Parts: sequence; C-alpha cells; structure tokens
Amino acid sequence: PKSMQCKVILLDGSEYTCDVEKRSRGQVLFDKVCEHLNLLEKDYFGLTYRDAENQKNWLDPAKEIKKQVRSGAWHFSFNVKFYPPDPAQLSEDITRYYLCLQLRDDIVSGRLPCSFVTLALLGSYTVQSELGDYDPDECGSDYISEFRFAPNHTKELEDKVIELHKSHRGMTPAEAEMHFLENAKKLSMYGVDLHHAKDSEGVEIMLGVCASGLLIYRDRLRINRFAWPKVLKISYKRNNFYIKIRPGEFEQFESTIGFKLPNHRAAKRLWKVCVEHHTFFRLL
Ligand SMILES: CC1(C)CN(c2ncccc2F)C[C@@H]1O
Repeated sequence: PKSMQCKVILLDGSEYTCDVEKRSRGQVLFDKVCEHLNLLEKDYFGLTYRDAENQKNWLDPAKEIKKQVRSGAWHFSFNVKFYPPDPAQLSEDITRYYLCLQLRDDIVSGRLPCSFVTLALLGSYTVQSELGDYDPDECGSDYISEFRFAPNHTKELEDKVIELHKSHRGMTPAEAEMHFLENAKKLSMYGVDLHHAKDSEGVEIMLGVCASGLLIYRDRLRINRFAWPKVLKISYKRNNFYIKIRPGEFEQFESTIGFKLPNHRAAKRLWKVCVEHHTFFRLL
C-alpha cells in the first residue's frame, strides 16, 4: 500500500512530517495533524497548499489529496478556516491558543491591520502568556523582544509592549490568550478573507468573506455588506462570480450582483469559500 510523505507547516512555524496512502482523502491528513496538535475543536481549522503559482487553496477534506495538489509537492499549512466570532465560547483553551498563533501571523503579515495601541496590547498579552510576569532583568531601556508583533517593528512599539506587560502581573496563559482574543475579535478585518475583483463596470473592488456575510470594498465609493441570510445562491461561470441578493419586503424579484475575478480558478475559489462560510455560519 503506497504512501506519500506530507510536510505541514504548523502555526508555531515548525514542520510536521507524516505519511498517508497516496489515494487518501484530505481528512486522513488533517486528522493526523490535529492528533499531533491535541486539537479536539477541529471544525474551525483546515489545511492549505500553494498552487502552480503560489496561491493558497483549502485542501477539501472530502476529496483525494492527489486530485487537489495534482502536479505539486505534498506540502501544506495548518490554518484557521472559520474565525469564531466569540472565541470565549470555544470549549478548550488549546483551541484558543491555536487561534492566537494564527492571528499573530495575520497581524505580522499585515492581513489584519491594527492600530499602534492594539499592536502593543496584543503583543503584551502574548509575552505574558509565553514568558509570564514582567522581569526587568530580561529588558534594559534598549530591549527588543524575539516576538514578532507587527508588520513594521519600531522601538516605540517595543517600549509600549513592555509598559503594558508590566500591568499584567499574575495573569495565567489561558487568561492572557482570552484577553488577546477579546481585543483581536473586535478588529474590522478579523476573520475577513479578501479577494481582488472588479464590479460590473471594471472598477477594482475587494470582496471580503467572513462570519457575518460578504463585504464589498469599492474604496472610493462605500462598503456594501450582505449578511448571509440575505444570500440565497452563490455561483460562478467562466471568470464571473454572481450573488443573488434575496428580494426584500414587498419586492417582487430576487436581485443578482456580478463580479469579474482575476481568472476562472479565482472565481471557483471565491465561490467555494463563500458556500463554506454560508454553511458554517448558518449553524451558529
Ligand atoms: C483598504 C481596503 C479595506 C479596501 N481595499 C481595496 N483594494 C483595491 C480596490 C478597492 C478596494 F476597496 C484594500 C483593503 O481591503
């Protein structure tokens, strides 16, 4: 029974290696990674892989791995797929811990924009969880942490992390991680998956997929929002993605809204993540 070597980048930046039978479904690999991580609340998470042009796709746990990675290497990342709108309602601390690791990379990568003060507050809770109580011995007036906190580190930001870290004396790691999450969950781009597109007039927009629905960011005009319960059908055709905005009160007809994506694969990818979010965030 022939087995393929899998390499998975974990949210701590380390590499997990395992083997699965070459005809394995994505769930087989995901179960092995989640067991390695002691993760029970697995529904929020998934595996990604970089495609024949370094774009990230979700590995579908119900489909053969080989029919997804196709000609590419069996190399994956472990990631949050569905960002819980209220992380305090997760059953296990270790789930919150992995969500913190994902958010820390969302912040350093700049996918999750963050004010100076929130960068320093989030950083202060991470230091508290990892190192425990502030120690002056591990920090002179010239201290720079090993912790990556932000897309662009400054001495001012390092100083503000230390100032806030001093305020958290006696805080336990689960407690610090919950405070991290209480702040992060409020950020306007928390759990927003952004996709480049054009409106029906060729004007560049971003479409954001998240728990609360689909976001249109036209930038120069406004930000339109479609709560999932106002969305009846999602579809793609060629390079186009369409959303049927259910007819409101006393309106005769449903309404359909169309977008142009970079290529057909980018339309299919946006359709699949919307369908998955619609399903997941209907069951809350
Ligand atoms: C500053 C934003 C929130 C908006 N945005 C846009 N990018 C290109 C075209 C149009 C846009 F709206 C990037 C980011 O998501």
